[PDB]
Amino acid sequence: NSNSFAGDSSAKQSNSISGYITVEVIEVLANGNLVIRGEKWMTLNTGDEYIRLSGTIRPDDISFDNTIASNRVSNARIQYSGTGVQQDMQEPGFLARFFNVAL
Amino acid sequence: DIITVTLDETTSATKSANADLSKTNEAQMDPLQVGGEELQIGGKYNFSYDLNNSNSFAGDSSAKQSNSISGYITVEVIEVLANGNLVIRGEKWMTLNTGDEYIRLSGTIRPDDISFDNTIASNRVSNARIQYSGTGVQQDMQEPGFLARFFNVAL
Amino acid sequence: NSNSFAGDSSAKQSNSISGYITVEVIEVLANGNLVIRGEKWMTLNTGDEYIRLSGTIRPDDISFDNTIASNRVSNARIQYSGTGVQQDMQEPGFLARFFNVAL
Amino acid sequence: LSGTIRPDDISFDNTIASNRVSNARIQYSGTGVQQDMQEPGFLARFFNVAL
Amino acid sequence: LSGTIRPDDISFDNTIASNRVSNARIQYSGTGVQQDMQEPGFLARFFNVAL
Amino acid sequence: AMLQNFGIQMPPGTKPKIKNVAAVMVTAELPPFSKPGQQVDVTVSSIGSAKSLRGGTLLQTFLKGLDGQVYAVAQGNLVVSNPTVGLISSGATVEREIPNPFGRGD
Amino acid sequence: AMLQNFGIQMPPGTKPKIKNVAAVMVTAELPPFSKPGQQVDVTVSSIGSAKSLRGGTLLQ
Amino acid sequence: LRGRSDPVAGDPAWAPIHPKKKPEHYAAATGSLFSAEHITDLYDDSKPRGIG
Amino acid sequence: TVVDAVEGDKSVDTLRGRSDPVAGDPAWAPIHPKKKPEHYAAATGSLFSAEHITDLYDDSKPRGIG
Repeated sequence: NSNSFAGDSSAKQSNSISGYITVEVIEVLANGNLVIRGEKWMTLNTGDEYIRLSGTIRPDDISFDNTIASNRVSNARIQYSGTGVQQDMQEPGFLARFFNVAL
Repeated sequence: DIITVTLDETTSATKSANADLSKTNEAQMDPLQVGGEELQIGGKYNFSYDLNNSNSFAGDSSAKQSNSISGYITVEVIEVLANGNLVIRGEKWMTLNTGDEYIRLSGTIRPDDISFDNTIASNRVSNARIQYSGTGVQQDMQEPGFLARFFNVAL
Repeated sequence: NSNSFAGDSSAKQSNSISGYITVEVIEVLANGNLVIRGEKWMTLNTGDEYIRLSGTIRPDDISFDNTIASNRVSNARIQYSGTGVQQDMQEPGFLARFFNVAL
Repeated sequence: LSGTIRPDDISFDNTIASNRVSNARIQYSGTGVQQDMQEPGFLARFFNVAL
Repeated sequence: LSGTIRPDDISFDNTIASNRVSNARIQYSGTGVQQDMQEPGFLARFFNVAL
Repeated sequence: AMLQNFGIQMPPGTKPKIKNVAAVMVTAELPPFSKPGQQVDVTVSSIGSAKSLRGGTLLQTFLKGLDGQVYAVAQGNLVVSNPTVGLISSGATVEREIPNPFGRGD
Repeated sequence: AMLQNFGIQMPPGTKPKIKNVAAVMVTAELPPFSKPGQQVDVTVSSIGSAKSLRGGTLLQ
Repeated sequence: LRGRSDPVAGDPAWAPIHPKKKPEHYAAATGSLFSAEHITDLYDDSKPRGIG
Repeated sequence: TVVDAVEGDKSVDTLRGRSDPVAGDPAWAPIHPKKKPEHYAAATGSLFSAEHITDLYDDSKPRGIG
């Protein structure tokens, strides 16, 4: 006789963003926390890119030069993307989406 | 109240087991010859024999599992317990180019474990629920679908 | 004549786990021992893994940083596993189980 | 593990060696299909007890 | 293990050597199908006692 | 630990470098029929390596009975003559009563 | 061990560096018909290497 | 077809127990702020000693 | 019913020839120590109880059930 079995699974995920974004306070909470929100648009040659950030921060986390790290932002929503025909090349479309969801 | 969580998790587990059994026999005797002739028992039986056995077994099993997450997540206190422990909860969404990823953390922490810079390690969070995943067509590529799931659960 | 015999048997087993798990006291015993219990879930990309620990500990074994080794836990129940299609790949199924129990 | 020990053999950190345990019963094993692979079964057991 | 010992031979850590045990009976063995592989059985025993 | 009780928590491994604080053992004798609100003497003796307890002030300490319960709280100013043992004339305030069999029986 | 009985537990291997504490053996003779609540004399003798017990206080 | 039942996150058999709330002292009965269930020792290490 | 909702129902061996152990067997479960009786200090006027006193200098070796 000879019986044998082997089974494995794996997964991996990572991301990173680097840059700057200047926002403004849109609401002050009861404990003094500041709800922040802002957007930033850049058109370099062709195509518009935007950065959008919203969240809540502590005034205690704001450094001396009026700068706060992005990992100190509570309820963070960070969006860095493009727009137009430049962004059309980043998505496969219906044809590949159906094939990817079926197989 | 805003509390920053340092995601630093690393778990690793291995197990192994195996067994062996073996047995052999080898007994051989040439026909006995006494007085120049071959001795006979009964009418047709010699003084000879030949035995040869060989049994063998081997069986093993193994398993292994590990994971790790690294990053930051800032949450807020949603409830204060009777002993002063803080129930925390929060989410964090990032859209980089295409596709949205989220980090979600909930749990209960001690104020004594919050360091001087208002940061607490993720292994200090009781009843921790950490979720780091994607969304959309990006996440569709990470799962096999019905076809492979049926084949994997049948075999 | 020539007779010969040889027979041997062997076995081996080992395991290890490394990580952290934070639990809570669910009961205090008469001598001051603490019955502990807790679970921890992590979804990294796809599939959920859990760690579960229960047992009884001495307050004398709790170190200065409120941490206790896992080998100091009496009646320990440690479970580290997955869930879903990821865990389906780790088991052979009925077909190989019958062959393994028959041979 | 079960057995009988002397309090004199318990070290300062509340730990005692396993060779100091009287009437010791130590069992380290598995369970389930993992343990099924460690035993030969009836077929090889009969062959091993006959030869 | 069974036997008879002198209290004078018990060292400071409550340990005594096995060669100091009078009427010693030391048995170290297995049990079950593992021990079945250690013995030849009737077939080889008869051949070994006849030749 | 006492500083944590007031909202100041030093990072782990920080050496306080304190020179005006000494760890002591506080002992009080509870007279019979002691009622809550009364004051009793306490003897304060140093258990570490402090050279003198003269001029010190005993911080809030809970005095436990033989059953492990707190029956008094001790504070006050030490009066030392042996410079490592001092006395306080009303250091401990009684906070709990101990029952008595005086009124029972014939 | 006494400090653990009060809620202060030093990490293992920590040297207290105590200089005002001495280990002693306490002996008392219980007179006949001794009733609970009575007080008797005790003799306190040092068993370690303390130079003097003068001015000390015997703990429980 | 699996032969196993996967655990669910949030099972009450493994969920934490929130500690019972201590009763109020009612200092007006004794004239003192001392309560045996509410006092905090300044020098204790704060080991786990109760549910939660 | 006899099944608890929180814990749940805790309730080919012929081809195996062995019976696997179950986790939580009462034959191997720990024994919770008996609770000591209250002292009732009102009988003697003292907080001393032979079953409740704690020696300050003992090493606290295991000495009882649990």
